[PDB]
Amino acid sequence: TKPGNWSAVDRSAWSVSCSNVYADDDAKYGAHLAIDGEINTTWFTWGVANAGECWWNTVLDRPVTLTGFSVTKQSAYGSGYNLRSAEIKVRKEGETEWVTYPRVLTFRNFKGADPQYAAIEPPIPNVKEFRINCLTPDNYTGFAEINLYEKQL
Ligand SMILES: [Ca+2]
Repeated sequence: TKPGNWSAVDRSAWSVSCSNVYADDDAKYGAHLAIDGEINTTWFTWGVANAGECWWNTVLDRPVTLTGFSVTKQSAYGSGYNLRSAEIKVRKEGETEWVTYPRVLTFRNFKGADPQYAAIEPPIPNVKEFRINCLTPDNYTGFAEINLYEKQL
């Protein structure tokens, strides 16, 4: 379900963080587990209703012209905690102010390990930092793999 010309951005030099780590167990549910390439490890946290906020953030080492992103199920608990809706903010390189993407992104029921793709239109040039504020579910949520995409040559 991935647009043909999207290229996943290499994540190994990303610096990632999140609002909270479920059970304060960083090794088991920490932010970095969302970008390790493995469906069976996941970021997982309290939703906005409990903890007041719910988000995952990455500082990119190489800024990109962002064409979209993708998320999978979380694999910590039942599918009723998979991400349902989110809002995105980015910060462009050299800027101290953040820009909000003005559309709520909504996801359907995930199928196995398959990601769902959310387009960023038009692509946003020079994204240095990316945050996803998870709106629902508001009790608990997370995701096992997130990727950001840029246009291939
Ligand atoms: Ca993972």
